[PDB]
Amino acid sequence: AGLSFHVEDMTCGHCAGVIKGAIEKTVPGAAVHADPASRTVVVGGVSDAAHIAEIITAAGYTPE
Repeated sequence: AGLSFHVEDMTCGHCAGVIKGAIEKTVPGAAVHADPASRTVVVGGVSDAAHIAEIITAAGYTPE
């Protein structure tokens, strides 16, 4: 029961590693699970959504 982000234009298998590490590194404890197969990134527990959104955009994978 955390935050969910969905990106259609996200290249799969080349983003999950970046986004997962990027969020987890700055957000300790909270578990980050990125699934490029579903094109969805989920962060459990609690996290600043604004910071995650900057991370996803910074990785260059934003939705239409």
